[PDB]
Amino acid sequence: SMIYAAPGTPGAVVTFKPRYGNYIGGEFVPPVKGQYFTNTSPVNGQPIAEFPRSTAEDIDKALDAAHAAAEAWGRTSVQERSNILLKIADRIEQNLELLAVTETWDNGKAVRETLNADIPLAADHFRYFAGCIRAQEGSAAEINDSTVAYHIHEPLGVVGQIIPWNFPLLMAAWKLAPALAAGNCVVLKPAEQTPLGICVLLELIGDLLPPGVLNVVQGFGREAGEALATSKRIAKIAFTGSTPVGSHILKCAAENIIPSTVELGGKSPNIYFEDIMQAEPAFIEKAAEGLVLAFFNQGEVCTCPSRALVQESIYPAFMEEVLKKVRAIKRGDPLDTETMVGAQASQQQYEKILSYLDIAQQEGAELLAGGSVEKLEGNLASGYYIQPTLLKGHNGMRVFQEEIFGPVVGVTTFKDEAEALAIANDTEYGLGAGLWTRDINRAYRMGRGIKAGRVWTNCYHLYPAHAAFGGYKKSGVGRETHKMMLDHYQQTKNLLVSYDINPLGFF
Amino acid sequence: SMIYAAPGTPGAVVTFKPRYGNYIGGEFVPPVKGQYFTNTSPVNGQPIAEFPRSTAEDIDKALDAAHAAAEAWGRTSVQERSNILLKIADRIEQNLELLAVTETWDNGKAVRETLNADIPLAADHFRYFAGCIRAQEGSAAEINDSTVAYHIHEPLGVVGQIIPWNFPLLMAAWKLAPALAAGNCVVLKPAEQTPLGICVLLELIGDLLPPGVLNVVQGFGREAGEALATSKRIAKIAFTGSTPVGSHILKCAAENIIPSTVELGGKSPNIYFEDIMQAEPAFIEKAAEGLVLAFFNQGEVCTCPSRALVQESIYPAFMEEVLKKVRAIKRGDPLDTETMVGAQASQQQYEKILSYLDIAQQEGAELLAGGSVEKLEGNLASGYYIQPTLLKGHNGMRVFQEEIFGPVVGVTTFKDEAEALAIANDTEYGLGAGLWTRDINRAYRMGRGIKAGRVWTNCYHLYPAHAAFGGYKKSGVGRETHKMMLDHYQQTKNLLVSYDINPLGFF
Ligand SMILES: NC(=O)c1ccc[n+]([C@@H]2O[C@H](COP(=O)([O-])OP(=O)(O)OC[C@H]3O[C@@H](n4cnc5c(N)ncnc54)[C@@H](O)[C@@H]3O)[C@H](O)[C@H]2O)c1
Ligand SMILES: NC(=O)c1ccc[n+]([C@@H]2O[C@H](COP(=O)([O-])OP(=O)(O)OC[C@H]3O[C@@H](n4cnc5c(N)ncnc54)[C@H](O)[C@@H]3O)[C@@H](O)[C@H]2O)c1
Ligand SMILES: [Mg+2]
Ligand SMILES: [Mg+2]
Repeated sequence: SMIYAAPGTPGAVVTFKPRYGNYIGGEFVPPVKGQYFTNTSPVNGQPIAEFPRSTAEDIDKALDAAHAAAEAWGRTSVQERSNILLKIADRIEQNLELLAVTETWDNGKAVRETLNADIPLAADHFRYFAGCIRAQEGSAAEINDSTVAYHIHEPLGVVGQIIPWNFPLLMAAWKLAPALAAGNCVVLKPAEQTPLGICVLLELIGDLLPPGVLNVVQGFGREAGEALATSKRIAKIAFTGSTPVGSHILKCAAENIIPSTVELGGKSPNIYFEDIMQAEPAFIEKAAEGLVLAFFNQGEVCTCPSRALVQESIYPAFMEEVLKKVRAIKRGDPLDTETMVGAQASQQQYEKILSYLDIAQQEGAELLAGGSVEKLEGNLASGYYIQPTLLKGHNGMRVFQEEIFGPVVGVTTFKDEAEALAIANDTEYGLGAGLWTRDINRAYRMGRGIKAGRVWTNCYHLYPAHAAFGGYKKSGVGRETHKMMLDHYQQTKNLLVSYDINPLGFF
Repeated sequence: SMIYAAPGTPGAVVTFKPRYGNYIGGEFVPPVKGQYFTNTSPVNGQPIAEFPRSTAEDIDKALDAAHAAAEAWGRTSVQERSNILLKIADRIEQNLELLAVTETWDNGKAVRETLNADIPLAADHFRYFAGCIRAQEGSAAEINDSTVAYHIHEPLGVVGQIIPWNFPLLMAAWKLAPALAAGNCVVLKPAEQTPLGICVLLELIGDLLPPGVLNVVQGFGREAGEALATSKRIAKIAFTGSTPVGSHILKCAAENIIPSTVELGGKSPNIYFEDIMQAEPAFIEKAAEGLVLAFFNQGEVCTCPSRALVQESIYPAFMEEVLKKVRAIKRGDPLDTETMVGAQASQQQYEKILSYLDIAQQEGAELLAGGSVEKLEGNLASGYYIQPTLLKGHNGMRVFQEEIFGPVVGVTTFKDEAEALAIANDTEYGLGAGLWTRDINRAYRMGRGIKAGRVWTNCYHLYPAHAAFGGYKKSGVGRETHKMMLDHYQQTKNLLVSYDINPLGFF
């Protein structure tokens, strides 16, 4: 149990620069038009540093470097690219605390999360894709005695990637590890709310990559992001974030006829069947933790289990176990490892959540816990903290239909399996679901029946590599965190070779 | 040598109905608002039959039937779906001549093409996907001792497919075989120029599929096609056709957040290196036939080798071999197996090609052969026939950059390999390429260097199943004619199962 000192104060593991540049062609550079913005910490509302408010000119300067690097990088051997990714993972792990404190400071989440989930998972994502590129094969098949089809994976070349602020470094790893393993150059546009972590990381790893292979351009969505998403000099666009912006991203890709992948959030149901109350006491506790895991990362998780569906025959008994855990949630300084729920990422997100709490009250949702701002001591008072909130309601309510992205769960009941499936699928989203039952047949039936990319069965919030992650329905298109992604970042070249010297007989 | 009688005349293998319906819910039905259009044969200009000028209401009635069938079809066993596709293939082969004559009549191409390529390839495509769905596996991987990731392929459900007129039945097979193999229901919108073949096919196979699994709605692109492309009741959209419509299709999918694949034509280069004239005489003949293969299907082929790139050191010698074959092309009745080039598909396409021959004259392209309409005898005088045309020019001309989609090849030269690659890649397209060289190293270097989905090496115009077909750059996104496409027609369900009963330690 320990408390990390705030950056720049005595004992801190890091002191940040007062100003950061874009990372282009192997070096930090200022924005072309010299404009900056100020990034603040959500821990205490206080400013951190200045970052470029880049424009189209910077995106094009980054695309120049990426395009000059792409040919030699795409032709770097699989072994060598793999080995570089293994060194990136090493550097992440050797700097685990530094990166975890940076991430907490910039984003607000509890440092026990960055120490145990974000940074280690980010390092492992690089080892995983370093390994999968070693294993990747195209194909060779004999169509007939003198005709052979070869399929060779090729880099797309230069790709654009736009990431959000809820897992700044993990999202970066999710995007960069496969794109780089596949031999592409990247222009990455981080979320303007969280520009710091990727800058610190680039200071740690930048020398491992040839100049121009990894380019990071800071700035606002409707400026730097839009120049990248509409650019005619990228071969592919990747995006994680809001549904309206994602749809716009897909429209930009449609105009240029380039492939696209997007992950757009969800309204994931956590489904609890009655037989869990006949299982072991540890399992009942695990199921209750699975509901309260909705408050992990302050609910700022695309697969946050924001609807709990509890079989009505066990609702009183099971909710007793749930509420014991909600009530024990320790609040405080996000840099205290004891703290279990940190700060929201921005004032805007803070305001969004408070609006939804009012909408919930107005439409008749009943508060079982929380419901208000969390007022914390000292310097934390200027930060953005909300109480873990549990609302009783029905699936027709707005707060059961729209993604809040705060520490808010709506709980409702169902009578039988058919109704649980109907409520679970009564959403436009389809990113994740949780499923709690010890009957193998129900586990399988519900697992197949839920229209979601991931169904966590008797667990929640596990995001290992080697498990494909992505949307059904409006939650998006494509998959991440699995070697199948390499195909989103590569093109298939079919050499169709004839070894027959004779004409076909047609002309 | 055989001459098929014109449909409806003595000796014909088929006589057509005067009016055809939409195929919805297992039966032929009239359009909701009773509007029809007349389909004419491009062989002789004479009308064939009436087909629905369907509206949004018909699209929604087909989606109703598709959605009522989707669940049971999706849960039908792999063996059973495979066996149905195998029966479809047998029915196609059992009616080979009937179907080949129908396709010539509706589309205009020479019956030797439908007899030897279209119909047999259509039959084999069903066998191929019947076989690939037997072999398909998802995955199971142990993440740790108590955590297993399962990935199960699931049908998308109801999908929309829009196909063009240059290979009416083969295009139908290319889209339908994988979609049905994957357990999806289909709403298919055939090209209004060629509605006939798919109707005859449905008469032969409709009883093999459950009602509502396969629905075919005829009509105009701007009406029936647009209703399908903008539908919020499809999980996926597939399209082959023009660049402007395909981009619009991608925008429609963007709005609805659904996966999409499109193939949008090309300007494919056929590259001839000097060493081929050091090869066997048969091989030189084969290469010369490979250039003249541009006139296969009247040049109405997305990968028509419409730019010929000849190394200048062999240009005189090799063009002598080419022109020998150009001069041998027999014209006449497309129902004569001796006819080597049939009719263009429509007046609009016929006129489009004639415009491009005119543009070619004005910009200085030199006629090496052809260049005018082909005036044919008797009833053919009312059909659409253009001479096989060979223009000498340079790659910057409009006729070297824009897709003509008629029997027209632009020939130009290059000095060395670097120049051949630059000219070959000097296009917005990237669907195919032809590559003729017997030096193993040059074949590999150019094969990798060309930005196109398929590089035919020492052959051209082979479209076997089990060789992936699809675009680089503006030629589209996705792949066809290969088992990897099944992923375009399925969702990945990740069951992430924990067998440990203990809480994680976070809440
Ligand atoms: N393999 C290919 O990509 C391919 C195929 C055929 C033709 N072409 C080229 O495409 C043109 C042929 O003319 P075309 O008008 O028939 O092409 P097209 O793409 O418009 O027609 C093919 C299909 O598009 C549909 N369609 C048209 N408008 C639509 C809309 N607004 N919404 C939904 N669907 C719509 C139907 O017309 C048809 O089934 C060019 O002349 C030719 O060079 C390319
Ligand atoms: N994991 C996720 O799916 C995820 C992540 C963040 C936010 N969200 C949800 O989105 C809501 C709004 O938060 P937000 O405004 O930060 O999301 P956002 O979609 O606006 O921003 C995410 C990223 O897109 C960029 N962007 C914004 N507009 C752009 C444009 N026109 N062109 C190109 N790029 C653009 C942003 O700069 C950022 O990098 C959240 O409350 C939450 O519901 C979801
Ligand atoms: Mg925004
Ligand atoms: Mg059109």
